[PDB]
Amino acid sequence: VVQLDDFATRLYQSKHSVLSEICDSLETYEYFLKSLIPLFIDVLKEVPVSFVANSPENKLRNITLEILHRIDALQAYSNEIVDTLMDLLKVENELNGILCMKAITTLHKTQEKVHPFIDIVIEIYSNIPQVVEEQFSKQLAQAMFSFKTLAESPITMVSLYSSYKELAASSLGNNRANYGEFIIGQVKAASFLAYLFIRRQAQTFLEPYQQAIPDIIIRLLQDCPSELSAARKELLHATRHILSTDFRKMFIPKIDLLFDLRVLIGEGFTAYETLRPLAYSTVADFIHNVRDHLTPAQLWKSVSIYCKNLQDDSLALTVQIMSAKLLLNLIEKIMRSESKTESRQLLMVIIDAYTKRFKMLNSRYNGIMMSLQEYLPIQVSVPPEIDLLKDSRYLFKTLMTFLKTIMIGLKNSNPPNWNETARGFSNEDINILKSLFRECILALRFFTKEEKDLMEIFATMFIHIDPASFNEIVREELPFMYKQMLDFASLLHIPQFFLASVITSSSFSGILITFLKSKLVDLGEVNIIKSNILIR
Amino acid sequence: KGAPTALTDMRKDIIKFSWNYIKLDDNTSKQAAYVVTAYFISRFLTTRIFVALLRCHQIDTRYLVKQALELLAPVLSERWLKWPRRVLSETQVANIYQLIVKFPDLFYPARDHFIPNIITAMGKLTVLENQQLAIDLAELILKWETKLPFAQREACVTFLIRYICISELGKRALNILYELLGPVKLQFFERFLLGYCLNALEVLAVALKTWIIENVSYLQKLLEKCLQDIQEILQKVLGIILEAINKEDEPEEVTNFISLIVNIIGVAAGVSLCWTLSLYRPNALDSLLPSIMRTFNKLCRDHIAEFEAKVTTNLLEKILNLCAADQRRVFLSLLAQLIDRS
Repeated sequence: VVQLDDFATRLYQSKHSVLSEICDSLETYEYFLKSLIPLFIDVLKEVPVSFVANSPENKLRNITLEILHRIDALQAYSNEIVDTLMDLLKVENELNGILCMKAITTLHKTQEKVHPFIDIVIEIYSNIPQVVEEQFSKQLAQAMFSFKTLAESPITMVSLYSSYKELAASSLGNNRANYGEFIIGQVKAASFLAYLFIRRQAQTFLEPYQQAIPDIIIRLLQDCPSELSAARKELLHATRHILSTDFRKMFIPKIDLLFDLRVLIGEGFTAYETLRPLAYSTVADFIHNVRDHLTPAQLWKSVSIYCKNLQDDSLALTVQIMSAKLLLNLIEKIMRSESKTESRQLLMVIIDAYTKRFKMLNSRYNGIMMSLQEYLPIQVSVPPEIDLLKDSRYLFKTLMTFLKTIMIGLKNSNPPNWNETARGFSNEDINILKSLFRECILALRFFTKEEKDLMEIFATMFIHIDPASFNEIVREELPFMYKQMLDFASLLHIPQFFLASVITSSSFSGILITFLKSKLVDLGEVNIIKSNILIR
Repeated sequence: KGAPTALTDMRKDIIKFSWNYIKLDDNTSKQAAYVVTAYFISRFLTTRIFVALLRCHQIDTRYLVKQALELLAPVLSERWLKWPRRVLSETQVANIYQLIVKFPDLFYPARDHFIPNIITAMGKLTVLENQQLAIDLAELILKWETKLPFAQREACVTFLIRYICISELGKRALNILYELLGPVKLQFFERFLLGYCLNALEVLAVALKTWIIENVSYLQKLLEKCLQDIQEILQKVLGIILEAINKEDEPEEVTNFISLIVNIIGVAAGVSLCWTLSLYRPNALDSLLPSIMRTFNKLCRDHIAEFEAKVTTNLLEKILNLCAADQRRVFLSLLAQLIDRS
């Protein structure tokens, strides 16, 4: 066509004349493709090696990538791509092998050369150990992705485990910029371990002759330099996928001992921003899924670090409710331990940790009726677009649901009709119940069957708890509840249920009738809404 | 941003603080010195900042880079755009360039030939949350059409019609497609669910903003293969059909075929079609005779109690009562039964 007339006339100067004509023709068929394939064989013949130059050899790769960017078509192309990837492969040659592997990925998307390329990748991985001893590798990252893509595209039954033995024999041991470039090759190994992660947990098993498989991961979370943030994001997603299948999860209660899976892995501030809601969710479900092999030193270290995310208003919202649901489903190991009072002294930390989240919910209510950080110039992320009123109703609805199941587990943890309704509370422990009654009353200001449903969940938590120590909580919080009951008449349902045919009717009605005899003199003088409530 | 009149000797070594923090190693406090140097350049050598702001970056600094360019561009023309054009020869790294040829386009209409190739790349990016950015790029093609003002512009509208056919924001894009057509389509409507009805909705919109009579004969074959959303599409179709009737024998056959479709309904869509038919045509009393029998069964079901259909049938009975003025006895009896109802 017209692209062949402009290029045959244009067949540093003529390389710029050919590449600009090819880029314009690509901006603009098969006969021009086969003619350019003959021109590509002449272009690849002259100076196939690079030695990283500022000369037309890089422009020769630019016109070759221009042929790759445009589109025996595939047979002569794959023979030329394997020939260019033959010379200068397992050394620091150029980035032309990345364009060659991308062209090989485009050719394989449409068979014996793939077995030769996998053999070329295995020897380059074998020669990677000698190159690592030389510095005692960017093509290894490109060959890791391309090989996996080709395997997914076609068939991989016997040669997949054959290269996996070469992948089992891959790199496992170990100036500042050259050490970081060697760490960039180690960063390529983490992307290469993602190919080891995707094969090990997708569908089926493989050659299971491997026992140091957790040792090649817990090491690599530690010595991974925190410069490249996406290198650790895929390495966290490497462990996110491996800790989902059951046969690989049991390897982790070995020499890790669930002890090196804390937040000394999220080092840099560039990883401190958004990699923490990922680095917390992989360890929240993993701790829930095991629920075994846990010494109570670990059970304290897991119940401490996962309520210092609940009381942290810098993470997110939906990762605060994930960190609350963990402590709910962790009660089946904490309650079912021995009655050494460690089943009670652990459950009161969690009830404290839900008390100190209802407190922060009540600070922002009058602010709805340091919250201005959007006027700050250098915004560091996408600003949140969610409102405050709907999700605070959503958080309080969910946290009251989780709270009743913990307080049922308080009923069984009684110290020596014992262990049924009666329990001994210390004075250090009744002070955190009085701030649970005070904040649950106060967080119903965010208001009717929807809020009257929570008043069932709030009162039923306080029925089954020790009516010698229930006459103390409701006595101190009755002058406080009457003050909230003036501006909100819906809170009148709470004392209505506390005496509605229950085990507290014989004691709450005597406490209430002592209270209202004091306000009997102050009935003739108040206005309507205080006198309406008082006769109710 | 707040005190430019503080001093000027401290302005000399802002660069001794800010440009020193360009050479960091992370990806967030390295970028944060690109933004604090963009407030200082935008007050009063500035080539090396904005040639590296649009360079190849990862998807980590999406909101971080975009705020550093938008505060830099009004002083850039004060101090040309070959470096934005040079990076087009080398996808995901285009959207940073695209958003600075999106907002401050008072000077962007200089070399719009690459903008047409970017419009060709816009459809390639259209093939996700970036579809809203692609619709912004589709609005940018209307903006570049509003900035520059060929045959590729009609081809760009064809890709934009196919983008609307691939599908809110598209309704605003279809309104932008209607404004672009005013400033193969029948074969595209013959080739093509609800988007095909939306494609038929845009076809009548392109027909508005004789030859319309023979096209209505082709559209009568199109309406025969078609006759809620179909009622809404036919309501726009009858407005295009009655506009040509407002100014021959082909219009009598299309009225008889819809009356046969009204006989096929006798369900509520035919009453909606008859209301659009009686909206701009005088004589429909022959179909209104069996329609009064259908509305009598509709009023019997309405009196026994589809509130929108009964209100439309009451509007159909309101239109039929004005047309009837010999079933006036049965119509007034059902009206009194409706008056006696709740």
